[PDB]
Amino acid sequence: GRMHSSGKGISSSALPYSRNAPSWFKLSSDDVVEQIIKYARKGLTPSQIGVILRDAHGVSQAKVVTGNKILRILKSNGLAPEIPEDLYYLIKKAVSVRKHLEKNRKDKDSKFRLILIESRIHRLARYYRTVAVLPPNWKYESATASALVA
Amino acid sequence: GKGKPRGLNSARKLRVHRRNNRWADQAYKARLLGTAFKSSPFGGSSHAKGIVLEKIGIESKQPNSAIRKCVRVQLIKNGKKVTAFVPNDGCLNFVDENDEVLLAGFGRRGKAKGDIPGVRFKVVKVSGVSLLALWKEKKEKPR
Amino acid sequence: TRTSVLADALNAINNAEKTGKRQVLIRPSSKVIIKFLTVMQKHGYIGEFEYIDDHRSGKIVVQLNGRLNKCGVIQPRFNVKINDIERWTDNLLPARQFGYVILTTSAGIMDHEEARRKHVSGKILGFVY
RNA sequence: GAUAAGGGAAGUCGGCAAAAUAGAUCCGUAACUUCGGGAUAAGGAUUGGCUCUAAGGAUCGGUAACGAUCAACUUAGAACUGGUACGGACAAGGGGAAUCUGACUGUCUAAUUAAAACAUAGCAUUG
RNA sequence: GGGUAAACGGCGGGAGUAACUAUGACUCUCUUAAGGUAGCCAAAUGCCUCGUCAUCUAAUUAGUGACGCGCAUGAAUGGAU
RNA sequence: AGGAUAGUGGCCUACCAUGGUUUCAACGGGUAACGGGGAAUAAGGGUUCGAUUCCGGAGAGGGAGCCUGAGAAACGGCUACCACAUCCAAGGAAGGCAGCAGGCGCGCAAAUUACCCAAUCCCGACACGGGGAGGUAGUGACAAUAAAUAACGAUACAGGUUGUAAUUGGAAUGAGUACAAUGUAAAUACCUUAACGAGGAACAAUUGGAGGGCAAGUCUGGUGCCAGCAGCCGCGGUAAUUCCAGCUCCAAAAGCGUAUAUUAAAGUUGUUGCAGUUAAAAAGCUCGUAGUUGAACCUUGGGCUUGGCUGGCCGGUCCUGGACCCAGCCGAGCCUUUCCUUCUGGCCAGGACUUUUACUUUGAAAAAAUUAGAGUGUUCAAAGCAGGCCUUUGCUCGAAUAUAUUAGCAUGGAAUAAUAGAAUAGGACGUUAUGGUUCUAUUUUGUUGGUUUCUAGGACCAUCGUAAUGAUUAAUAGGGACGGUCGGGGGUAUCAGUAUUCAGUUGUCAGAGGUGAAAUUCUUGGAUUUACUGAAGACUAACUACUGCGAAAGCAUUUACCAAGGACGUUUUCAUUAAUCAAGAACGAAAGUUAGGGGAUCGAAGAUGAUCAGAUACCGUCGUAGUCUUAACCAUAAACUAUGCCGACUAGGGAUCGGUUGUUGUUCUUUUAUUGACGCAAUCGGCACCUUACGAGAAAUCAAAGUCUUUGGGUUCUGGGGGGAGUAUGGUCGCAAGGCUGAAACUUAAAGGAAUUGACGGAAG
RNA sequence: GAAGCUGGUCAAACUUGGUCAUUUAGAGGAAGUAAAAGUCGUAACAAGGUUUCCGUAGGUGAACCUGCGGAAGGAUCAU
RNA sequence: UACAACAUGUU
Ligand SMILES: CN[C@@H]1[C@@H](O)[C@@H](O[C@@H]2[C@@H](O)[C@H](O[C@H]3O[C@H]([C@@H](C)O)[C@@H](O)[C@H](O)[C@H]3N)[C@@H](N)C[C@H]2N)OC[C@]1(C)O
Ligand SMILES: CN[C@@H]1[C@@H](O)[C@@H](O[C@@H]2[C@@H](O)[C@H](O[C@H]3O[C@H]([C@@H](C)O)[C@@H](O)[C@H](O)[C@H]3N)[C@@H](N)C[C@H]2N)OC[C@]1(C)O
Ligand SMILES: CN[C@@H]1[C@@H](O)[C@@H](O[C@@H]2[C@@H](O)[C@H](O[C@H]3O[C@H]([C@@H](C)O)[C@@H](O)[C@H](O)[C@H]3N)[C@@H](N)C[C@H]2N)OC[C@]1(C)O
Repeated sequence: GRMHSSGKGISSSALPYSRNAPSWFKLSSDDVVEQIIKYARKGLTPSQIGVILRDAHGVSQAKVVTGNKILRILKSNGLAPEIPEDLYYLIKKAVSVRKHLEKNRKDKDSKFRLILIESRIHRLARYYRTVAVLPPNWKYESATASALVA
Repeated sequence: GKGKPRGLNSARKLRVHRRNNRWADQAYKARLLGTAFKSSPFGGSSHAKGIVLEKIGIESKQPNSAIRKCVRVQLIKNGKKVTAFVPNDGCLNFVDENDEVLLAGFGRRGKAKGDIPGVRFKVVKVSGVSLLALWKEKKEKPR
Repeated sequence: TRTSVLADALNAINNAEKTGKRQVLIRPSSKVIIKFLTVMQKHGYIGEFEYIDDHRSGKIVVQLNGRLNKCGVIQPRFNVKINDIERWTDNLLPARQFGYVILTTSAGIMDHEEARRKHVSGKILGFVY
């Protein structure tokens, strides 16, 4: 179920069985890669890039049309974010909640949700340090929180 | 399920959990606190001796009506005062104030017995001779 | 979350058996589940079972013949000496002439009589009778 | 103004008076508490002289982490030494356990009463 | 005629009553503006009085801790800490 | 580095560094703790005991220090001090029973100041001596073995062929005593034995019971809720099967009872294997570290040859086995892209290599005694390890055999569960690919001590040469993004609304108020009642429900802003990031606390009127805190669904809220679209509900409280008869009120749960 | 080569202060429990005659009463 | 409107 609530929703994208591109789709693998690079260079997280590709270029899964996943392609062409986008978005949400809270000191539900969000941030940062994606001594702190999202 | 861990490396939790909950059993708790050594009138002994201080009659509890003859006794080993029942018909006349009696438990390992409230001991011997012998005129009270 | 897929499979099999179902769907599947099901099939307790490929973990549909009383897992997978199998068969099995204690051994997954023939032991896996 | 054997408040309304303590370094420090204190609590050790050693700097000159020139007294350690002395004169808290009472610092009967009296912050009432 | 006590001030008697005795939770009656509440005490406030018990001492009209029908304790005439 | 020691070592010294242990429980405290071999109980798993016949350690009243000696920090050795204790002529001197015996003390609790080196064995200069070590006896109902207290006839009986009766005889004998020998170091005892040794065979069996559990009396007398019994339930009040006795009967018997501890019964400690809705027990609720636990996936199928065992066609049957065949099981070798370290000798014997573990198999080794167990007429048995035969100058089987194993050392397997690898390639193989350097070097000009690269081997540094060059799914786990929504979720401003109270203006006059009924109270100064305006604080009616949101507590007027959220939709993204969680944190109704501000209304306390026997209660009238808000505390509720959380599965139905997906005889825009509402089918998530009883339960009841003796998905917390008691104490938090943590003594036979029948109700029909 | 002497070293023992563990006296005070037929009321069990109970805060001879907010374990599964 | 209580122990 949901990690920080009682919800048990199952609404997820359902990947197709076929691992080959459809016969009606004809775009070069090099073309799809350069499209990925163009979208990243303008500035777009891999989730955003995948959404645009699927919506406007018939690119269902970039994996089946390039043989490799988007974030792996970005790392192979020097476009991997310094902070993984999961952690980046969690820190951004925490910054937004903190800035809301500094005015509304009597909003106790916001304080409770801040605790939950920061718990998720620390668990994810722990995971990333374990797989050496983040430096061994990387640490999220609220005082420098706005920097990494700026 | 079952509320207890089953992991194959959970022996510490299981053993410590059993150790904590064994304190809820009276016999284990008594033998590990050493309450017989520290608070039992006999100090853990099966029998004890003492000097008779006074004869007292104790009203039997409901639905019985009687006077159970007993003696107030001061123990020798620790100076404690206990009440002991003197069991048989007319055996109270065999015991007197200042006599030395041998006491035993009263059958229920520290509890009262029957309709006699607050009495947990019984007289076995007086002046070095058993009451069963005196009651049956098998011996004589020494002097 | 899911901590033993063998446990889910055997529970689903037993529950479908008790309701009179001729067939049970198992999800997900695994090598251990398939080996255990093979041991149960070789003794006739189950019929044909079929593996569906979903490119994720697999599903299994089993043909139940109604000859099975109980299948279950022994969890945790206790270590068993060669001569501690006696107590496990005494405690888990209806009698000394039918039923099986399934062991995973370095010689492979098998039942306890095969383990005695090969003089091998390992960790207990479950039972069937 | 001094000293005094043995005793050590038996003196006396009352330890009045006197004695005892005392500097500095190190150690150690209870109840209670308004958490700020109590506290130098209590209570221990050390301290001379002499001969040494180490540490703490400034200005010049180009891994200068160096060389040169100059300079104030603090601290720490060691050896040696004596009729065991040494804050050697001077200077310099006695301490503890409680009760009554006023919270505290402060103030008054010049010339017999300094206190528990007065004041005080805080609190309340009145126009 | 109404209000007002952090205004001045005030804040009770007499009989009976429990299966040893004793005591009196309980009852009756007289009466007040109200009948001393929370606390505290032989206290710098208690006469009787060197009260009674305990502790302190060889021995204590002293000290301290208790007790309380308190001659005559007691709440900003502030009570208890 | 030294000193010291027999020697290693912070063992000690000097100098230097700042280390060492710990929630996987250090450190500290307690032990009515010497450890083990072992003992009892014992389905299994367990629980409890072990001072004590053997092994190891420590001590000799308490400490410390030593001499001698191979060996002692010795105590039946010394020195000193402390404590005990002895003699004395008063100067002085002598001590160590936790060795044997014995005494005092202590206590519930334990034996002679005996005999002896004969045996076991030890010591010495030793064949000879010594040994309270040891052995022998005394005491000895610790425990254990065997085993008397009677046996048989005939008369009269009797029975239905002897099962049953009193009075009629003869034998049998060991308890006891004692010649004797034997036994022994000498004895004592046993064993053999002469003479004795039984009618009440008085040479006389007891201990507890006789309502139930639990075997055996309603027989007699006594007592009369007394005396007493009674583990428990109970008995006893003038017909007691229960007390005191008599008789009779029962159980076990040289033994039986009592007390205490402990084991089984106890699945009432539960890993196997308990219970937590209501009987005891789910933390108020979320976060969260340690701990425990964690989706799936990587050599699978096939063929040939071949060794051993079981039953059968060959039967070969003397339980023995035979080409081959029917089967089955367990081995071994090659081939399939083929894993097995690499090279040298040429299925052993050498160099250079080696990812770590858990797990399981097999071996060596593992004091006796004890346990199990084979043999064996100790007269049997407990026991012991003896013994048995042709009959003596002798012979002869034996003194087995298993159990030990957590840890360690060897050893096969490679499932299960982990661990590391090639991703900014710093990646693998080039053996016979080339070069540059450098090191170690055999063979050398062998006449002794020199050279440098062709040279042998490491080892670096490049170039190039091969390779299919090298990255598992993305889980109806999780996380993140994106889209349109949906909410009485939160916060801050803002807009309402009537009502209540209080007023100021208007108008009339006798009452108004309140109750089951009154009274206190207000009223001609006009109370109450009517209309208008106004001032205050609260609150958010009606809509409003088996409906919504939130972690819970909770959340309901309008609007705007702030950030947050579930669900849904997704062919977006990461890739195990997860579950539950000691310690540690956020929030937490009401009441309560502090300081300001407000204080309409209700209203603890208080005042007061009634009812009442009394009511310092219910009822009536006031009314202080409080109720509201701001900034801080407090942390508790029947904080309840009295039901932990995550995950999987198991039976039917109709509704409802949110999202999405297909679709009309309907209403609305427009009569027509990309309108809105409504209607009809599918799904995902919710709050719930209905039927049945699969299955569960003691039942009430439960779609979970099911999938639980056919007992095991992961994990946290709690309970162990009722009380004492959530008390005392220590700690800790709080301004306080109090919160959290949290015993014991002692007491007691039930307390309790669900349901049945009845009775009862100031309950209904 | 004896007594004796110097400097060390191990260090008994005593005195004072600290600390930990166990036991223990006490005026008085406040509880708990037990014990045929004593007193006062009647709080609970029926709508127990004011439904009961939980938390919190006052009050009161006593059971207990009252305020605020909860629960049904209600005397209502319902308009 | 008002309605308090019923000594001990059994067979
Ligand atoms: C005073 N009685 C105590 C009672 O308080 C309780 O003690 C527990 C004690 O068992 C707990 O401790 C226990 O549980 C911890 C666990 C938390 O890790 C274990 O580590 C520990 O070994 C275990 N003894 C301790 N943490 C708290 C006490 N109140 O249970 C034991 C007791 C003796 O009955
Ligand atoms: C054992 N024999 C039975 C015995 O059970 C006897 O008991 C009753 C008992 O049930 C009565 O009943 C009692 O039972 C319970 C409980 C103790 O059983 C008591 O708590 C309660 O006072 C009372 N109801 C009590 N008055 C005593 C005997 N008359 O009833 C008759 C009997 C034959 O003597
Ligand atoms: C039920 N509440 C009771 C209250 O009613 C009162 O009860 C007494 C009770 O204790 C008395 O009884 C008591 O005292 C008698 C004797 C010494 O008087 C004893 O024999 C008896 O065992 C004992 N329980 C009884 N005789 C009268 C009741 N009202 O006792 C106090 C109490 C416990 O609160």
